[PDB]
Amino acid sequence: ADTIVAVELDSYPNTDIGDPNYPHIGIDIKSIRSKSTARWNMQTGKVGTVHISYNSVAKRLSAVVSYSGSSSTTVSYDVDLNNVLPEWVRVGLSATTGLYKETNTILSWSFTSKLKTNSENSLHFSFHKFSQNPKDLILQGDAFTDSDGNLQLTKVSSSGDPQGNSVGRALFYAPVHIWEKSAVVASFDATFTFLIKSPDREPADGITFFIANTDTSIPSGSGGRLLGLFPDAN
Amino acid sequence: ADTIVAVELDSYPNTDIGDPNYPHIGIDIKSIRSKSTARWNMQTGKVGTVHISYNSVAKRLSAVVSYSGSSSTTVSYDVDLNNVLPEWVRVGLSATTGLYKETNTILSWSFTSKLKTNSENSLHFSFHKFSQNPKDLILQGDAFTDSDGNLQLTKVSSSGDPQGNSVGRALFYAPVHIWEKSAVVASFDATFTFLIKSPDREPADGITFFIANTDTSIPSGSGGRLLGLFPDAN
Ligand SMILES: OC[C@H]1O[C@H](Oc2c[nH]c3ccc(Br)c(Cl)c23)[C@@H](O)[C@@H](O)[C@@H]1O
Ligand SMILES: OC[C@H]1O[C@H](Oc2c[nH]c3ccc(Br)c(Cl)c23)[C@@H](O)[C@@H](O)[C@@H]1O
Ligand SMILES: [Ca+2]
Ligand SMILES: [Ca+2]
Ligand SMILES: [Mn+2]
Ligand SMILES: [Mn+2]
Repeated sequence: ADTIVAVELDSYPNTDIGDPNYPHIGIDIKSIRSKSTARWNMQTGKVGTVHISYNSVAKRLSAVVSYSGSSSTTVSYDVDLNNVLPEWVRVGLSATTGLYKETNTILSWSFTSKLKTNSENSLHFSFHKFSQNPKDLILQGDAFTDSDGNLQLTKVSSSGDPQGNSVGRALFYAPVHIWEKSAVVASFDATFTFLIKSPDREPADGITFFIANTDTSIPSGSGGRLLGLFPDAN
Repeated sequence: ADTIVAVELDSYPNTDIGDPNYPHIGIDIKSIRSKSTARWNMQTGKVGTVHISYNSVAKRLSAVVSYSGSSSTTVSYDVDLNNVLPEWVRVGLSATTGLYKETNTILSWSFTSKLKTNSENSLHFSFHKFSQNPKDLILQGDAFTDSDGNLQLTKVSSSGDPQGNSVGRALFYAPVHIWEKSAVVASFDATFTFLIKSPDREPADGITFFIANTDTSIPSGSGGRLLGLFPDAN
């Protein structure tokens, strides 16, 4: 199986796999059962921004979600990611719909990763517009770029309606080196902005930012509640 | 008095104010009595690098010191810096000597600060060479730039010998805005490289990176063990 570290913006409460009974943000370490959650005050039709950071001295993964002029939600978890992840990884975003649905529109995505050895290596990307044929992104499943230059992670109809039972992802083309033998310290920071809309009072299922093995693929069975990240709910 | 947050590279153990009995790195929050220390494997005559980071969601200040090919030392402390510090600050480096002494040579210094509001603001500087008349630095006390483009925080003789009972600092000219009312998240990262040499088996006293009120000045009495940061040892 893949090795997965994610931050979930989870809009649909699946109590049976341990979601709290409200939309929330989560830190996912090699499971869909979030190590740490916080109440997400979901605003449909409103553009949101998520920021994520981590470094290897502090060993705390953190995320904050907000909407313009509105309050913020934060989530943190103490974890040494270089004991969890392999040295080389790819970074990406995922989303799903299920029985219920929502547009999973990414308007922009940026990412910075640094590696210092005791003897600096660096990668940075930002997309504020996605191109119609994004050579620097590996698009998986249902994911596509639209005419407005937005990245849609899940299916929508020509008229704009989201569809159910969809899974999509986008990975940055280049692998990222997150730890080394002579390494002193590593860190990363990521930002995206997103637009989720639904014709459902209980929109579903959510969006993640994730880091994984370089050859990561959409696992069979990973639909709806599993956010296109895990083959099961263990 | 000033409001002070620092990371100390402390070479001289003053047990009476709570130093451990070995060189160490420390997180100083509004006292010289470090909230968190770690054993510093001091290497005199060897160039070292220190990296420091923090963000306001994670609320963990961290630092790591190393020398080329040699092992690392890390220190961390959970602290919400925006409850400790004022909104506007200046950043700087300090050093001292006392009865014992050491060169306190800074070879390079860099700093990045970010502020995001829910509606990004940014500052970055790096010096890999300091100029002979550094208009972008506020030099305090004994601090000067030499002909090699290094920043010497404390007195040295023309022949290169460090002198005792010296205090010096360098602040970045521009104030930094670290928190706001509508702010979502703030972070900073700082790096310097340093060269400490001594004709003493017990070199003294150390170097800090620090953040403080914008009108910060060398406090009277702040010499030797107080690292040019605090008027007393409380
Ligand atoms: O999109 C929302 C959810 O729809 C599905 O689970 C269901 C939620 N309500 C239901 C009601 C009936 C049945 Br049948 C099913 Cl599987 C479900 C599944 O696809 C879940 O993974 C997903 O989280
Ligand atoms: O530079 C080392 C130290 O020298 C001084 O403290 C002393 C260390 N050894 C001593 C021995 C004698 C006397 Br007198 C004094 Cl004050 C001291 C003081 O200046 C200290 O602040 C400083 O840490
Ligand atoms: Ca869910
Ligand atoms: Ca000391
Ligand atoms: Mn969840
Ligand atoms: Mn100390």
